[PDB]
Amino acid sequence: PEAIEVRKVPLHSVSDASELAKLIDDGVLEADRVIAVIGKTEGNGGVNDYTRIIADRAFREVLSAKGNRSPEEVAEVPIVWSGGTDGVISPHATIFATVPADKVTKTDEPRLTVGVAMSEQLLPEDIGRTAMITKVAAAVKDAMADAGITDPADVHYVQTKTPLLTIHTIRDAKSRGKTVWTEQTHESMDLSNGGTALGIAVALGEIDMPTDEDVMHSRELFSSVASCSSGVELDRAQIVVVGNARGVGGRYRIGHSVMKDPLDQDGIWAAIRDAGLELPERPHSSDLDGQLVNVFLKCEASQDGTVRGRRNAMLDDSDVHWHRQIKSCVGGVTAAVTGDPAVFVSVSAAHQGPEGGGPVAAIVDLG
Amino acid sequence: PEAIEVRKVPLHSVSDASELAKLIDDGVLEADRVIAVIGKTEGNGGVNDYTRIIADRAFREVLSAKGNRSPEEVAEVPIVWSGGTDGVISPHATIFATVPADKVTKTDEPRLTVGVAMSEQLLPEDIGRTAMITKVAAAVKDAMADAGITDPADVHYVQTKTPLLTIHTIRDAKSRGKTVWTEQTHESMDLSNGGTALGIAVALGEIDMPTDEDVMHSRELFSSVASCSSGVELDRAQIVVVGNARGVGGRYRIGHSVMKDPLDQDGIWAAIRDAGLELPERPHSSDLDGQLVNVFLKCEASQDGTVRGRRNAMLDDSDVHWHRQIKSCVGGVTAAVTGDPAVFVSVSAAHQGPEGGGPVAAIVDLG
Amino acid sequence: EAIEVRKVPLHSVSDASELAKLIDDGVLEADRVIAVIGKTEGNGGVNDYTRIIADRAFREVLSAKGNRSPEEVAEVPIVWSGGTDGVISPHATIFATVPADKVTKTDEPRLTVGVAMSEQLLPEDIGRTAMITKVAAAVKDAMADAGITDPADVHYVQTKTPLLTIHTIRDAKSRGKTVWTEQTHESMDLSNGGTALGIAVALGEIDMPTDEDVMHSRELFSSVASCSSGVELDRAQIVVVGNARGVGGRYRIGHSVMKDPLDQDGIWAAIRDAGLELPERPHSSDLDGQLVNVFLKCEASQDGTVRGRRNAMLDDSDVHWHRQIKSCVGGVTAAVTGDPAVFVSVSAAHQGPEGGGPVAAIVDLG
Amino acid sequence: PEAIEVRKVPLHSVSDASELAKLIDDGVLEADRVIAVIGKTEGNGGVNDYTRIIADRAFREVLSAKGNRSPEEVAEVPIVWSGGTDGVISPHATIFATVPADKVTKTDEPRLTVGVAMSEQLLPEDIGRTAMITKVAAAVKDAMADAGITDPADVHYVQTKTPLLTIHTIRDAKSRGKTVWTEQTHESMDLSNGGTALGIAVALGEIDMPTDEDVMHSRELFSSVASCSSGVELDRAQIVVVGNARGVGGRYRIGHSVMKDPLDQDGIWAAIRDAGLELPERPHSSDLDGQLVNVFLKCEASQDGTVRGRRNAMLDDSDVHWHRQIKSCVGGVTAAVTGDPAVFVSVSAAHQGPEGGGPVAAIVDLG
Ligand SMILES: NC(=O)CN(CC(=O)O)CC(=O)O
Ligand SMILES: NC(=O)CN(CC(=O)O)CC(=O)O
Ligand SMILES: [Cl-]
Ligand SMILES: [Cl-]
Ligand SMILES: [Cl-]
Ligand SMILES: [Cl-]
Ligand code: NA
Ligand code: NA
Ligand code: NA
Ligand code: NA
Repeated sequence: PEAIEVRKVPLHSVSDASELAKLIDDGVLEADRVIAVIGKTEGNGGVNDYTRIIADRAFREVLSAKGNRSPEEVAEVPIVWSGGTDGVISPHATIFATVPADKVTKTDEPRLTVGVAMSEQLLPEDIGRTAMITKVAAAVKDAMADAGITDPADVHYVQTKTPLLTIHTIRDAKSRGKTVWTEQTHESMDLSNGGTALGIAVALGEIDMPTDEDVMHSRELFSSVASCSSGVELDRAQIVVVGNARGVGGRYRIGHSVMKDPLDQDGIWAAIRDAGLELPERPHSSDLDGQLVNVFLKCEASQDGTVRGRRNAMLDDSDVHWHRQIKSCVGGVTAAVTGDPAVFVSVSAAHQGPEGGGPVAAIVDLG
Repeated sequence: PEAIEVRKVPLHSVSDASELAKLIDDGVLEADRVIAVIGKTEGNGGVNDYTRIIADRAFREVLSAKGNRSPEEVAEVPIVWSGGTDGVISPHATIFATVPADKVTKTDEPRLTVGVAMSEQLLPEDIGRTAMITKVAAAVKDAMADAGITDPADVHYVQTKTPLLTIHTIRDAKSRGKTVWTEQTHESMDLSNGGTALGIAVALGEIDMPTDEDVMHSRELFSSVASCSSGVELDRAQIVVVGNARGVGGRYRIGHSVMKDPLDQDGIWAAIRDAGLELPERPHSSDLDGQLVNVFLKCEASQDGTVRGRRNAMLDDSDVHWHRQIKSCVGGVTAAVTGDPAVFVSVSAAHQGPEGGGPVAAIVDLG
Repeated sequence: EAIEVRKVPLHSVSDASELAKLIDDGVLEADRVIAVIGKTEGNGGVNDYTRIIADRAFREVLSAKGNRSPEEVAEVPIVWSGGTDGVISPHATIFATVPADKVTKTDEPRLTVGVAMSEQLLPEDIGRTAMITKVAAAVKDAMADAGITDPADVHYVQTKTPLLTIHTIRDAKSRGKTVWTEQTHESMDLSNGGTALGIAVALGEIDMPTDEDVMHSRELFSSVASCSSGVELDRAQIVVVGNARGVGGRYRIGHSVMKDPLDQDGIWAAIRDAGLELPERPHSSDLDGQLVNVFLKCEASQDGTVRGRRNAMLDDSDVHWHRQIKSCVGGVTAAVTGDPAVFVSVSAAHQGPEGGGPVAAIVDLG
Repeated sequence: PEAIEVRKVPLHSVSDASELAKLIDDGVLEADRVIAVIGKTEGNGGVNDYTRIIADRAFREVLSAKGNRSPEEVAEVPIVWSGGTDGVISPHATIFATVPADKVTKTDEPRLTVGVAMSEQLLPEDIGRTAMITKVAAAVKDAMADAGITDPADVHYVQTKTPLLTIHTIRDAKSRGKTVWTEQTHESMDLSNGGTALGIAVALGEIDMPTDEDVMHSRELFSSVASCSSGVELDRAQIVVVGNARGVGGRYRIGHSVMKDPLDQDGIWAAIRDAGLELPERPHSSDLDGQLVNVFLKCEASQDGTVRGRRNAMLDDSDVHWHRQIKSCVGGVTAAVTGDPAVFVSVSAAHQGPEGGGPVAAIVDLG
């Protein structure tokens, strides 16, 4: 594994990658050393969200223009866009790049490492079933090794992008005598993320191998580091593993915890603590002093329709889906911790953290 | 002035007032002494929000059934319903009732006092112009006297409910050859709140009497205690003035501060401090120990489209209006402070606190 | 019993004044009102509370102006289909019985109405055989109440059944029961679908289906079922409408099918079957006041196309296809009738063929 | 004037231009002879609709790839994307290309002619004011001359694409000490179309030059052929003038009429008649027999909130804006006439036909 440089840049428009271009010009990182991008785009966050492909193309063109890598090489860089920036959430991209050896001093302290992998092809009949779980788990171990990590406890954040079900793939499944878990395009999104999350939890040894009946139903089964996204651009699981390794060097370190509910700011502080920042007992955003790069977390409205004993009407709201409602709410909860509205807040959290909450990972600048 | 009993009760459904009925049966307060209700309803929060009148009638029926007051006496109790409970916000009602002097300890420490008034009828052509401002100012001054307050500095929170513009009233406006400030019903909600806020600010002597040119344009002109809501429940300004008075007694006290932006949790803590709660200097929701009755605050998306230097896309979002996005966001920010999703968070804050923020008032149980 | 049918506008969410005016003008008697079917201007989904507001305004007129007790009025089936996207005008169709001394009873087929309330439908019943069997029994009850023995004489069955809410899902699980789904919005389609199969069983259009058929076997459907769901009553509100000879009256009902959202000919066919003699290519101006209302279902097809052209309704996370296709068919329908007050209802599982729905028409013949 | 070839092709996805590529390969038309595109995209149709630029880029790249025209020449081809395909409306593009004289039959019958222009740059302070009106009028006169039309009566359809107001452009306006007609981005859509429509009406001599106070208020002033759309694709007015000329030849002819209200199917049939299709009285979609290329029309919710005496609640609906409601409704009304869900139905028709309705143009294949 290599030492990693991590930069979070704003998007000034749906098609803006100029801040990545500026980092390259200022020599903060090298175009060809960019190995992964994880960001938030200002689309609706649902099925018909096309701000993800716009941002995807704007960034790959900067990488192709400013580096010696060929456009075919750039296309292999995993870029994950979580649509939907309700409320104060600021569209942004977190850039992961390798550092040249002559810029790193390797320490025995744990420092940030990144691994990437692509699973075997996921067919429409795999989605949400043990076939998806097993294929994802193998890819997660692959990306884990690529990061130079052997201990699952050193994995703090796993970001994925998996296929959805469409009319075309559903027809494809049935034209070979296969079945699909569901035919609702919106619901397959939660299904794809859920099955992928269980895969992550298996590879990392957080749970025992579950059954087909567990997916979307056994919500006590979950991963504490899984952040799963789905879409249509790819028929494979794209895996990005972010963790720590000793003896690699670098300035950044990752840690994680869990949010037990949408208001659990202490869970976020716990992730920042676990990432290696020493903070006061009751910390405030002003205590961070520039040292928080970003946080990455999931959230969801709980099955019981309550938070801390108080009823809300999210699950009954046919006007604005609870996906967008809870995203905005936790966006404010999270940005109030970090002091920076540029936060990675993502919805659809089946088997991703405890029911009604989600995992939270934090990357900090330690030097 | 009279001692006030303040209770915050949940709404278990759109038409539920059972928790108010139970307070009356348990002798916590008397039906005939309820002088104002301020609550959050689970409607959409815009023009076609009819959960406001459903809750309005369900509560007025408990007051009429369980008290000796006539139904037209009850109809003059100002009941303000702020629709829209996006995110975790829990539908609830804050009930204000008078206590007989024989039951409160008349410390000369400042304790809660409440004043009520109804403006003249506000016609659709009045909305957003000097006619609305002058009518509201008169009602605010009357409600201030009704609270037994002479010094405007003792007013911490002015909650209003004013008519907005609908097709019907716009049609009514034109049926007399009269004009309306705007015919976009959704934006007339911001207009009605703004004109009412300026009314409050003049009555309290925070600003000089403004002109028609200033409404919605001179955003440096604002009140520091105005919380203005608009709706379809009544064609007059329902005024509730809440402040403190010495020598009145009671167990509750109000204070206020300002939120500089949607993430300004410290502004909320400042209001709770100003209300008279001793708190640690890095406070947490667990420090409140049941002593926070509720907080009442306004919020809005800033005109420059940024929070703390970070761009957001609220003002360009044609899918989910920024009213609902920022409400959900600030609901989470606020509920994380109080630890109680039952918070009064209201949107559209023209001339209500500084641009991009709003006032925040807090009522605490001191004993 | 001869039936009087009146369609009245709602001037606001809580307005029942036009029903009060019909009673005052002697057009019909409060206690003879036996069913109401209407459109309310709510969102048409789960959190639509304009249905109970209109429910309250109308029931208060009925018992205020009649000798019926508020407990009897509560037994009058009132069906509110929320969502009036586009030009659709909020309205109520009132069905009342006529006193014998005002009726000229003819052997020509004339309108008859039957009503029933099913057994209690619990959240675990929704979408399963328990819902199907309880609805079927109530439909047969309402059918007998209409004085109809032949199912072919039934042209229109309008229902209102509970959907699933967070409250009812909680109650189901607080008794150790399961629910077909926990997505409240999609439980609307489930409740309509299970109720439609119930209607289809009672009328002998299909054999009794299985739990696995609900929402999946879309070749199974009723040709007269119009099923709506909401949060107004925890039972199936049944209204059976058909024709009977020798009863008298001046209204007659007929029906046909809309094969897709644009099938205006299907609507004209229903008006024809109701007994209006119309030109080959009819226009709204040909109706000459004789169309009381039409009642129809619509839905977005699973294959995402209408007449070979793809649309993006099923992928739209911003505005649900329920509201999109309702507005679209509202325009298609109002263009036929010339009257934006049309009963257009969305979510048509097992209600007509896939991608379409039934359409019933009531006409004034004299 | 050149003879025109008109083809309507479906969009199989947001970024699909393959059907245009197929027309070029099959020799139906020449890449470099494509002079205008008018289409419907499956975005939300409001401010944050980015399916317009996605389709814009996909089409210009086919034009640049398959022709000898330079990319900056292609950029001057007016391509108008009307977002929002609510209901059955099918995403599609109508392609207008010139035909070499040697491929058409010279007839003295009126046949289709097309003219194009780009206006002077329109800044955010221009939108909705006399500056926009005068700039658009000049461009329309240029596009009319480019079509070889001298008599305004020969113009049947003027399609435009103009900038609307966003936070960015509003911030740009204020960063130079300028004002904007409004700061409600969603409302500026109606403003941009309205000001452009008055421009068209001036150039065509349908009205006298209006004042700033007339825009959005004097709805008796309107053009009978203007179809104005706004978005974020270009900061200038893209003008397409479509009419008929004698002695030019070609297969296609255009005509127009007016829709008085959303249900006025006869208005649509009248346009098809005027375009030169001999159809039966009481026509049906089955009478068209493949000869209707497309229809292009405007629609809007009337100011008085009624259609044919019946109240609707479109204008009070804060959940789904009346733009999307009436678009879906008229989409069904229109597609039922044509039998083809691929129809150009456009919303927001200020000064475009009479209030509550809009113009409707039809292009037919006559041979
Ligand atoms: N990719 C997903 O599963 C859910 N995504 C959907 C999207 O990005 O449009 C929303 C999110 O990540 O918060
Ligand atoms: N008319 C407009 O300005 C916007 N358009 C949609 C768009 O292109 O943004 C609405 C329509 O054409 O129906
Ligand atoms: Cl190296
Ligand atoms: Cl350590
Ligand atoms: Cl009798
Ligand atoms: Cl051909
Ligand atoms: Na979770
Ligand atoms: Na403010
Ligand atoms: Na159907
Ligand atoms: Na118009």
